Amino acid sequence: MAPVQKQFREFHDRIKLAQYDENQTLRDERDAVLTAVREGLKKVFADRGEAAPTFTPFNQGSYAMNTGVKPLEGGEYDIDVGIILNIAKDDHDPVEVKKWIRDALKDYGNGAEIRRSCVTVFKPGYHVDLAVYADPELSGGTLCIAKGKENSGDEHRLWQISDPQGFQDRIASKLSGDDAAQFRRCIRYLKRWRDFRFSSDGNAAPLGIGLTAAAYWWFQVSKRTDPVSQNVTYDDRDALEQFVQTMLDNFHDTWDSKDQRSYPRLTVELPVQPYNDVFEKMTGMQMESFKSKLQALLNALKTAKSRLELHDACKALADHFGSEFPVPEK
Ligand SMILES: Nc1ccn([C@@H]2O[C@H](COP(=O)(O)OP(=O)(O)OP(=O)(O)O)[C@@H](O)[C@H]2O)c(=O)n1
Ligand SMILES: Nc1ccn([C@@H]2O[C@H](COP(=O)(O)OP(=O)(O)OP(=O)(O)O)[C@@H](O)[C@H]2O)c(=O)n1
Ligand SMILES: [Mg+2]
Ligand SMILES: [Mg+2]
Repeated sequence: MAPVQKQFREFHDRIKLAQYDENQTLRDERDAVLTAVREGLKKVFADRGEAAPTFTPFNQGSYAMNTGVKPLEGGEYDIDVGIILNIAKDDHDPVEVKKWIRDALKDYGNGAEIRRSCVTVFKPGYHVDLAVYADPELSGGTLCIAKGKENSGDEHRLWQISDPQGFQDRIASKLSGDDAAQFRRCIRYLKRWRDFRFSSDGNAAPLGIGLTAAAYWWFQVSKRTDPVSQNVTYDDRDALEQFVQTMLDNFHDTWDSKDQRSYPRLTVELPVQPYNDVFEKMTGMQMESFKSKLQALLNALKTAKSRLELHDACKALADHFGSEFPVPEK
């Protein structure tokens, strides 16, 4: 392996988090929550003199897709799980259904919170986000997620067509073998970049989902095959330079009539239902700051290439990737 490739592979080793299938801890913490949901629904529904609805859980998010990273000191693990309740969506309000889940987890961990798109339960060092779905068998074949907050109007409480497994398939299937490894490594690099240079639980923070979907559209492998030996070498720095430049190229200056100015906006559609712009909640100013840091990271990746000293090349990247990017002495 070439010098800088070695440093990127070490970085990847430091930031990577084992996926559900390879991580006893995540499964046990996930299962602790799923049990406290089953236990809690018995109490809730018996209280109401009915039988508890049942549910099928399924792994979701980066922990299901092998694109998870370790948080920086003071951050939390983000344990994503779907639950398919044995109900017909047309018999029930979506927020009422998320209320069941909230009520069931009342006393567990550090309390539960109905978010727009999940119920989140808190533990020291991690949160589980429960995406709550109706039975497609009882709901007309489509899998629909419970959207809405308690404090949200009729228009904003809906059952929306969802395809998390379709998304997981799309991320798993785009490439194979060492090509798909480089894709996953590069998604992780940008998640640590997000964590280092952006604010946690700030919309300003370009979501993992968005960088994942950007990679789906625009990631390109960077490798070389030796003409004579057929030996293959990967260039994660070059893969990241092409990918970041492509993202930057896809921003469009978008007039805002309210502010009487333009903001650069990057649109990234989910490639499965509901095909929404995953970055649609980011403001114009948050989009402006996103583009500027994306550009400074591009400028770093190019500078890294032309440095004579491994030390200076690695320092330029660590300015963007944080203190776990290895910097050898000069
Ligand atoms: N706007 C969104 C947000 C989330 N999801 C779905 O919910 C999952 C969990 O979302 P999130 O935890 O935000 O993303 P991850 O892909 O897990 O990324 P990260 O590692 O940064 O948490 C996504 O993978 C996706 O299947 C979605 O469809 N649309
Ligand atoms: N289709 C989706 C959308 C979101 N999520 C979960 O919810 C989170 C993203 O929520 P988001 O829609 O970005 O929240 P807001 O609309 O900002 O909601 P609120 O104002 O309640 O915070 C992710 O971590 C993921 O676990 C999901 O599982 N599936
Ligand atoms: Mg996640
Ligand atoms: Mg989450």
